[PDB]
Amino acid sequence: TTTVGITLKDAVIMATERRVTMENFIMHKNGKKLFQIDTYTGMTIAGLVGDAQVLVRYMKAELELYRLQRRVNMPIEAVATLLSNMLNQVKYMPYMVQLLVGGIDTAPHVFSIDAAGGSVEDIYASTGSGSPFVYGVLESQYSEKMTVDEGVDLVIRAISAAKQRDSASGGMIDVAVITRKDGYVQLPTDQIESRIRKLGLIL
Amino acid sequence: TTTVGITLKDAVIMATERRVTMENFIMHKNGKKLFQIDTYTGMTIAGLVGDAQVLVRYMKAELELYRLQRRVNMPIEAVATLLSNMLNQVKYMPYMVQLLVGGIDTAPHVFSIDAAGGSVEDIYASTGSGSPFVYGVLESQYSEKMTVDEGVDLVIRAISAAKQRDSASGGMIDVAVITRKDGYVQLPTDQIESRIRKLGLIL
Amino acid sequence: YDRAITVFSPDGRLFQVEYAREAVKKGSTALGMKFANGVLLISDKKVRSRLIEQNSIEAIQLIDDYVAAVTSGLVADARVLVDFARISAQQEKVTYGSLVNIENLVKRVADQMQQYTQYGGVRPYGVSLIFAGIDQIGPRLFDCDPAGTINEYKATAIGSGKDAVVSFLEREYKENLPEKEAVTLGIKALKSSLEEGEELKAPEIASITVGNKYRIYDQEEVKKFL
Amino acid sequence: YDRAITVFSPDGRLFQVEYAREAVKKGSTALGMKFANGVLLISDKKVRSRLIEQNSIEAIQLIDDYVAAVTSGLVADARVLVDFARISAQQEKVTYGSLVNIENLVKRVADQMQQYTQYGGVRPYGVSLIFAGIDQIGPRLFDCDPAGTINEYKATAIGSGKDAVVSFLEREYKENLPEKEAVTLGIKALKSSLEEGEELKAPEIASITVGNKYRIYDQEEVKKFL
Amino acid sequence: YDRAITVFSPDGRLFQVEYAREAVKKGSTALGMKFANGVLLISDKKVRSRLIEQNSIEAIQLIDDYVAAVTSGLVADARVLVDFARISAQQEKVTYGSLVNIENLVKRVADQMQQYTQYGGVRPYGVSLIFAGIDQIGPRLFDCDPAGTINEYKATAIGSGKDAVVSFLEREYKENLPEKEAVTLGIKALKSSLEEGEELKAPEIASITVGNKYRIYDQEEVKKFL
Amino acid sequence: YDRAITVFSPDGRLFQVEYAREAVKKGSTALGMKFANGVLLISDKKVRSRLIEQNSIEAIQLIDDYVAAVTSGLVADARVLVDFARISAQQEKVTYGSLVNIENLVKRVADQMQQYTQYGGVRPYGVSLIFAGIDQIGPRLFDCDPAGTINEYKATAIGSGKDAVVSFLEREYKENLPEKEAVTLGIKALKSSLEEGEELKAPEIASITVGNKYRIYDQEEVKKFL
Amino acid sequence: YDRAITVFSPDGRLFQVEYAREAVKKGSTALGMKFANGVLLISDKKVRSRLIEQNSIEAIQLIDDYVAAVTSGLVADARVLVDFARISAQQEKVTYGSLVNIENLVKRVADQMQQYTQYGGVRPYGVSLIFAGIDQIGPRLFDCDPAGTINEYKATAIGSGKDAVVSFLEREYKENLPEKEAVTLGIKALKSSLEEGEELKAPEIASITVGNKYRIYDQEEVKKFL
Amino acid sequence: YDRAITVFSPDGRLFQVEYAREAVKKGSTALGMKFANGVLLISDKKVRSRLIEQNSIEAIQLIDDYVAAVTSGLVADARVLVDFARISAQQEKVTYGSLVNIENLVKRVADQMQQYTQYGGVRPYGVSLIFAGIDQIGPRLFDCDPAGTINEYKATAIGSGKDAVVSFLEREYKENLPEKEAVTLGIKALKSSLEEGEELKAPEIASITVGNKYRIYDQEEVKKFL
Amino acid sequence: YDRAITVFSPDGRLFQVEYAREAVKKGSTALGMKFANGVLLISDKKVRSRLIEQNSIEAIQLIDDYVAAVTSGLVADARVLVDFARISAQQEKVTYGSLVNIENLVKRVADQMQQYTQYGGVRPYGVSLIFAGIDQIGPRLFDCDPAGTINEYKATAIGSGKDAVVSFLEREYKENLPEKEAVTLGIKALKSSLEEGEELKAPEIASITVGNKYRIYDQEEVKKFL
Repeated sequence: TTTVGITLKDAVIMATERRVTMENFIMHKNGKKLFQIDTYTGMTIAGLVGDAQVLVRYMKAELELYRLQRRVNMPIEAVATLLSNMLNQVKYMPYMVQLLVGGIDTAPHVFSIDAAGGSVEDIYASTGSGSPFVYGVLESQYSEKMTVDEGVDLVIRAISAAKQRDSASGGMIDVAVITRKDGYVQLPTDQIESRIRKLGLIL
Repeated sequence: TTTVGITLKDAVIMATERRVTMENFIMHKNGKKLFQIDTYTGMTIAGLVGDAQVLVRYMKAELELYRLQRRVNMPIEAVATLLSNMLNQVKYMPYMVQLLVGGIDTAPHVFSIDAAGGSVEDIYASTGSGSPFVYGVLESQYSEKMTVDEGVDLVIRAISAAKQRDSASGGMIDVAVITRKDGYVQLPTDQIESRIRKLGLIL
Repeated sequence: YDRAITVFSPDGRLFQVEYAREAVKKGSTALGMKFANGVLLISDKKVRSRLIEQNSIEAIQLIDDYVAAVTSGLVADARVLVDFARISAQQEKVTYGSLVNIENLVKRVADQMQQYTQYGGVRPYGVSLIFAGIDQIGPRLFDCDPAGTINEYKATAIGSGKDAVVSFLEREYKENLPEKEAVTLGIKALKSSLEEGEELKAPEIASITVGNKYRIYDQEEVKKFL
Repeated sequence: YDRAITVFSPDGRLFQVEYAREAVKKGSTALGMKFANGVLLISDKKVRSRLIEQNSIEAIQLIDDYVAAVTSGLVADARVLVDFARISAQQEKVTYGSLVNIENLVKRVADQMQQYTQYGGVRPYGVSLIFAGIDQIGPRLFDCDPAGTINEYKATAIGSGKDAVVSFLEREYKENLPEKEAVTLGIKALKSSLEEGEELKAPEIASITVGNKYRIYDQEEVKKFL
Repeated sequence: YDRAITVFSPDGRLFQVEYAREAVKKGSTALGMKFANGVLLISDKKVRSRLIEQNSIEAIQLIDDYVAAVTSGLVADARVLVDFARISAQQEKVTYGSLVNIENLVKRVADQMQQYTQYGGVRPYGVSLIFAGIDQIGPRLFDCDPAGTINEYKATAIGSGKDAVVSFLEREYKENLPEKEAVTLGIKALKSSLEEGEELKAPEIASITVGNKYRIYDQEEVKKFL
Repeated sequence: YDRAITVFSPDGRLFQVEYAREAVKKGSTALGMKFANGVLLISDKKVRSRLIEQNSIEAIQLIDDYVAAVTSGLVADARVLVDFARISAQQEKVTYGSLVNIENLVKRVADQMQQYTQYGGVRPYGVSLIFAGIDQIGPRLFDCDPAGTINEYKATAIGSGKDAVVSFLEREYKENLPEKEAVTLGIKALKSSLEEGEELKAPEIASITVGNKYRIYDQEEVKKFL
Repeated sequence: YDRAITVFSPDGRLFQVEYAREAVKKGSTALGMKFANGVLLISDKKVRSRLIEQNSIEAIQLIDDYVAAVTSGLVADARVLVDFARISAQQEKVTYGSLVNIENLVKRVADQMQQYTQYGGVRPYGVSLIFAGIDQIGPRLFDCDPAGTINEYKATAIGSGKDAVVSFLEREYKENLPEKEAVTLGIKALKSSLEEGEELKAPEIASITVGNKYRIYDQEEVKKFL
Repeated sequence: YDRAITVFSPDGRLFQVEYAREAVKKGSTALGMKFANGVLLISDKKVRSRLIEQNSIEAIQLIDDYVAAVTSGLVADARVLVDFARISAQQEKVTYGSLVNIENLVKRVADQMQQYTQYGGVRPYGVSLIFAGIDQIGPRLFDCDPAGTINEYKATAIGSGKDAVVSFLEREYKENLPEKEAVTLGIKALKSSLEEGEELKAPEIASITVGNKYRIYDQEEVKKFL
Repeated sequence: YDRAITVFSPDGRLFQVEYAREAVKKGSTALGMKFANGVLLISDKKVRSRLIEQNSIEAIQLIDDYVAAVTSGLVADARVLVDFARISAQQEKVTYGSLVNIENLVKRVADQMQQYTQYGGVRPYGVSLIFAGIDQIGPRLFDCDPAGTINEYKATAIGSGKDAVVSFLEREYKENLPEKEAVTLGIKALKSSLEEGEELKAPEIASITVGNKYRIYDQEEVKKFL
C-alpha cells in the first residue's frame, strides 16, 4: 500500500491508493484507505485492514463525541496524541498499523503515528509499502511555496510512481484536500483522471 | 472450498460448493456453507467449520434480535461492521474463517471479511481454496450489465471451474439469488442440474 | 412494618407482591385465546390523545418470529422484561439451534421475576404478561404474574378488565374455532368489559396459525371485525 | 420489630420461617406413601376454571428418572426450588455416575432452604415438598420444610389438608401394601380432607416399583380408582 | 413508611417515582414537534440574571449529528443522563457503523432510568427528556419519564408548562406543516403557557429536515419568529 | 431496639445469642458421658408418630470414624453445622494425614458459630452440640453453645432436659466406670428427666472404647438396658 | 423520615442536597468576575487568630497553570474535591496533550458530585466552588453546586455573602473592564457584604489575562486596592 | 437510637464499646505482674461443677514460647482473638525470623479490635486480654480493651475483680521482687477480691524469667502458695 | 433521626462529626509551637497510677526522623491513624526518595479522615492530631480535625485544655524565640490550664531545630524547665 500527506501554505493534501491485499493475491481493486475523521481532519490507512478500520471507527467516535460535548473541533496534536495513547496502551497485543492523521485547526498539520504510538509532525509524511518511492519524488520535487493545485499534482505524481514501482500499491488514487475555507473536500474521480491525463501518467 | 458472491443490477447472487474436509480426506459430500442470515441478506462460509458455524449462529441471533427490536432489516454495511467487530475483538485467539456477507437494503451489496475483521465492498468477491479460479473466470467474463439468469450461469461456470481445478472444492453447487422483489430465494437442485446440463458442465 | 420489602406476613402473604398485583390491575386490558390451529393476542389500545403516534406504540411485541407477548402493568418494567425475554429466546437459538419449547421461555422470564420477589434491596416486577405462539408441541398460551407464577390457558386476560373479560370467556369460549370467529369472540370479550367508558376503539391484534410466521393486523382489517 | 427478617424471638422462634409455614398451609394439598415395593405421590389437582389446560399444569414433577417431587406452597418458589433439585441431581450424575442416595438430594435442597432461613437481606423459601423414589437403599419418602427440616416417612402429607390427611394416615396406614390398594388408600385420604367443598376431582398420581422407571398415570386410569 | 425508597404502595403506586415526576414538574418548560420533513425542539430559556452567559448555557443538547435532546427537571441528573445518551450513541456507531434507530437510543437511556426505579439503595432519576431526530425510518419524536416510560409523539411538552402547552398542542396542531409555520406554532404554544409572568424571552430552538445535519438557531433568527 | 441483630445490651448481654440459647432449650434432650476407656452418647429419640421411619432418622451422627456428634436445637441448623464438621474433619485428614486432636475439630466449628454471633446481616446458629471420641490424647467429651463457647466434660447434657439431667449427673456420676454400668447410668439420667410425659421410649446410643472404631447400637440391644 | 439519605420529597425536593446547600451558605464568602481579557477570583480571607499562618492557608487553589479554583463550604470536602479536579486536569493533559476546555473539567467534577447526590450509603459533597481560567475558547467563569449543577457567569459569588454580593454585582457590573477597575469593583462587592462585622481584612485575589500564566497577588499589592 | 451500632453519642461516647466494657466486667477475674526478672499471669479459675475437666480448661493460653495471654470477657470472642494472636506471632516468625517485640504483637491484635470498633454491620469484640512475656527489650506486661486501647503495666487486672484487685495492687506492689513473693502477692490480690463468695479455689498461674521458656504450674505447686 | 450516621442536618451540620469533636474534647491536653529555627510538641502526660510504665507510654510519636505527631481523643483511633501516617511517609520515601513536604503527609491522613466523615456504614475518626517538623520549606506546624480539616499554625493546642491553652497562646506568644524560652512558654501554657487539679506532672516534650534529627527529652531534663 501507499499513503501520502502533504502540508502546504493554508491546506493539507492527503491521498491513498485503493488496493487491498489481505493475501498475496490482490483481492479488492477498490478499497477505502482515506477516511474523514472529523470536519477538518482526515486519516489514512497503511496497515492491517481490520485493526485499521477499528481504529478509524474509534477515532470517528471519539472525535464526534468531542465535537458534540465541547462544540469545537479537536486539535491535530490532540487527536494524534489520543491515537498514540490508544496504540500504546496495548502494544503487547498491538495493532499492526501505520497511521497518518492530517488536518487544519489554526495551521495545517500532518502527523505520522507508528504501531507503537509514536506521533511526530513533519511537513510531508507517507506510510505504506510504496512509501519510499513517494518519499523520493517528494524529496526531489516538494516545495513549501506550492499552491493547492501544484500540491495535488505532486501527490498524484507521487502515488503514480509508487504504483509503477510497487506491487502492493495500485488502483485508482483518491485524493482529498482539506483546507480551512472549504473544509474537507474529496476530489471526484473524473477530476483525478483529468489530472492524470494532463500530467501524462496514463497508459 | 470455494464460495462466490456477485452483485448485479437489482440482485446479488451467492453460491458455495458443498464439500467438507475437516481432514485431508474429503469427509462430507454434502455440506452447508451458504446460510440465510436475515430476510434480505446471506452469508457464505470458507474457513474452519466449527468456528464458522458459531459465527453463523451468532449472526442469525443478532440480526433476528435486531429485526424484532427495531422492526427493520439491518443494513449490509452494518452487519459486516458488526461481524468485523466480532472477529477483531478476539484476534489472538482468533476465528480461522474467511467470511463473505451479501444482501440488499436499498442497493445490492456484497462484503468480504477476513479472519482479522477487515470488511471491504467489492462488486464480486470470493473466498476459499478454489477462489483464484473463480476470480479468473469472473475477471474474464463478468459484466455489470448482466441479468439474474446470466449472473447465475456465470456463478455456476465459476464454481464448476473451481471444482475442476481444485481438490478441496467439489460436490453439488447450491446457489441462492437474493433480490429485493422476491427476497432470499435458493434455487432448487433440479434447476441447478438443468443449468449445468444446459451450459455443458456435466461429465 | 417491613411490610414494604418482600418478607412474609403475620399469616402467609407477600405484601409487596400483592401490591404489585394491584399495580397490574391498574393497567390497560389485554387478552388472548387459542383457536383451531393457532392462537391470537388482542390488546386494547386506547389511543387517548391525537398527538400519540397511534400505530407506532405497540403493546403486542414480538419475542421471536415464533413467540409473541402482550403486557400489562407498569410499562417501563414491561419493556425491560420483554427485552429480557427477547435476549433469552436468542440465547436458546444460539445454544440449541431452535426455540423448541415456549414453556422454557416463559419459565426463564418467570424465574427472573421470582428473584426480585425473593430478594430484598429491590421491589418485585410490577408487570404481568401473556405469551403466545406455536412450538414443536403446538399452540401454547401462558400467563405471568408479579410473583413469577405461570399458568397455561386456552384463553386468558390481563389488566383493568381482568375479571369482566375472564367471566365472559368462562361462559362463552369454544375450544376449536376458526380464526375469524375467534377474533370476533375476542373483540366481544374486550367490548363487554371496556364498554363502560361507552367506547372501545380499534384494538390491536395479532395471530399465528401453526406452520406460518407472525402476522400483526393493520388498521383497516381490525375495523371489519369491530 | 425486626420480626420481619430472619432473626430470633424473645423466646426461641424464627418468626419469618413460621410465617413461611403458614404460607405453605395456604397451599394445595398433596400426599404420598410407600407401598410393598415402591412409593406413590398423589397431588390433589383442583382445576378451577375450564380455561386451564388441565393436564399440562403438573405439580408432580420429575427430578430424575429415579426421583420425583410434588410441592405445596408458593408456586413460583416451588418451581425455582424444583429446578434447583433437578440440576443438583444432574450434578451428582456427572460427578459420581449415578444417583446412589436420594437422601443426599433432599439434603442439598434443604441446605439451600436453610441458607435463606439463616441470612438477612432475603426471605425464606415459602414452599414445602415431598420427595419420593428408589435408590440403592430402596424406596424412600421424604418431606421438606421452610426451615430446611427433613423427615423421612412411610406416608406423609402437605398443604391445606395437612392435618386431616395425616390423621387419616395415622389411623389407617398399613406398611406393606399392593399398589392398587395403596392408591385406593391414598385417594380415601385425599377425599376425607378435600370433601369439604363436596367435590374432589380427578387427582394426579404417580408411582414407581423398585427396578422400573417412572410412571405418571393418565386421565382415564385415575378415575377407575376415584 | 419505606415509602421513601422505591417499593410498592398500599394500592399500586411507586411513591418515589411519583415524587420524581413532581420534581420534573418544577422544572423549566420545553417542547417539540414534527413538521413536514423534520422535527423541532424549542426550550424556553429564561435567562434570569444578566450575569448568566446567555447563549453558553444550552438545554437543547446534541447526542449525535443525527439525534438531539432537550431536558427538564433536576439539571445535574439531566447532564449526567445526556452524557450517558451521548456515549451510548457512540457505542452504536462503533458497533453497527451508524445510528439506524433513534428508538433504540431512547430505549437504552430509558432502561438506565428503569434500573434506578427498580433497585433500592438509590433514588430514581428525577429528570424528563424528549429526543428528536431523523433515522432510517424518518423523523421521530420521543419522550422520557422518571420511571423510564417512553412514548412517541408528533408533538409533546415537558416542564412547568406541561399541561398548558399540551392543551394548546391538543387543539391547534397540524400534522404536515412547513418549518416556518411550525416554529411559529411552537412559539405560540410556549407563549400561552409562559406568558403568566407576562414575558417570554428569546427562546432557544433547533431543527432538522431529513437529509441535513443539525442546525441550532442564533440569537437574531429566533426574534424574527418571536 | 436493634436488640434483634447481634449487638450489645445496656449492660453486657448479646440478646440474639441468648434467644438462640432459649431456642436450643426448646429442643430434644441428649447427653453423653465418658467411661473407663471410652465415651458414650445417648440421645433421646422420641418417635412421635408411627409413620416416621424410626431408625432412619438419626440424631447421633458420625463426623469421622473417630469423632461422633449428637445435636439439639433447630434441626436444620444442626444438619448444616454437622456437615461443616464432617468436611472440616476431612480437611484435617487431607492436610495432616490424621485427626490427631478432636479439640481442634470442635474449635473450628465453634469459630464458625462465633462468626455468625459476631457479624450483622445474619442470625446466630440456634443449635448446640456435644462431640465425643478418642484422639491421640484419649477420650474427650465437648459441648458447644450458640455463641461458640466450648467446654470439656466428663459428662454433660443438652436439650429440654438440660438442667434435670445435669442435676442427676452432678449427684450420681462415677469417673471410671465399665461400659455397661455407664450406659445404665446414662439411661437413668435420661429417664428421671424425660419421665414427665410418663414414657421414655427406646433411645439411641453409641459408644467407643479407645482403639476400636464406632459402634451405634441396634434396636434390640438398647431395650436390654432400658 | 428517610429524609436523611438522598431520596425524593413529598413534592420534588432532595432534602439532603438542600441541607448541603445550607451547609455551603454557612461558609466563607468568595467571588469572581471576568474582565476585558481575563478573569479574577477574590476570596475573603478572614484570618481570625494571630496564630494562623496567614498567607500559607490558601483558599484560591490552582488546578493547573491554566485553571484555578476558590471554594466555599465544608473545607475538608473542599480539599478532597479540589484534589480530584487537579488529577482530572492531569488526566486530560496525559490523554489529549492539553486542557482544551475548562468546561470539560468543571463537568467531570460536577459528575463526581452528582454521583454522591444520586447514591445512598453516602451524603452529598457539602461544598461549592467557582472555576476560572482561559482555554482555547477564552476566559470562562463557572460555578458548582452541591447537586453538581454548573452555571457559567460573567461574575458570581459563593459563601455567606452569596446574596448581598450577587445583588451588588447584579447592579454594578460592567462587562469589558480593565483589570485594575475590575479588582476594585470586586473589592467593593466583598466590602458591602462583609462590612457587617465592620472590618474586611486584606483579601486574597488572583488573576489571569489571556496568554499569560497564573498570578496570585502578594500581601502588599492587595492593600493598595483595599 | 442507632445507639446500637458503633457510632458517636450526643457528647463523645461509643455506646457499643462501652456496652462491651460492661460485658468484660461480667467475666472471670485474672491479673498479672512483673517481678525482678520476669512476669507472671494468674487467672482465677473457679471450677464450678465437678463434671468440668478442671485442668483441661485453660484461660492462660500461650501465643508463643515467648508470649502468653490470659483473657476475660466473652469466652468465644476470647478464643477467636487468641487464635488471631497466635497466627500473627507466627507471621512475624516467618517474616522476621523471631518475635523481637511483644508490643508489635499486642498492637496488631488491638488494631483488629479497633476495626470492629470502627465499622458498622458488626459489633465490637467484647473481650479484654493481658499479654505477658519477655522480648529483646525485656519483660513486658500489656492490657487490651474492647476499643483496642493498650496500656503497659508493671501489674494490672481484668474481670469482675478489676477494681478491688487494682486497689490492692495500687497500695501493695513492689517493683523488684523475687518470684515466690511475687506469686504470693498476686494470690493475696486475687484473694481479697474473690473472697466475697468466701472461697477462692486453686488458681492457675504461669511465669517466665528472662532467658527461659514458659512454665505453667501444676495443681500441686499452686496450693503451696495458696 | 438518622442523625447517628454521617448525613446532613436540618440546617448545615454533620452531627456525627460534631460528636467526634466532643469526643476529642474529652481527651488529654497537648500543644505545640514553633520557635526561632524549629518546632516543639509538648503533651501533658498525667501518669495516673504508679503501675503504669511511665516513660514507655508515649503520646508524642514519630512518623519519620523528620515528622513527629502528638495526638488527642480516642487513643485506639489515635494509634491506628498514626500508623497510617507512618506507612504513608514510608510510601513517599519509596516513591520520591524523600519527604519533601510535610503538608502532603498531613493532607493524606486528613483525606483518610474525610472518607470516614463522608461514607455511611462507619463512624468518623474520633481523634485529633498536630503534626510538626521541618521539610524543604522549613518548620511547619499543622492540626487535624475529626472532619479532616487541617490548619497551619505557629502554635496550637488540642485536648481538654484546648480553649484555655489557646487563650494563653493568643495573648503571650512571640514568633521568633530561642528554644529554652519556647519550652518555658509552652510549659506555662500547659500549667495555666491543667493547674485546675492543682498539679501538673512532668510532661513529655520533643523538639527539632532545622538541620538536625529528632530529640525527645528524658525525664530529668523536663523537670529543669518544670
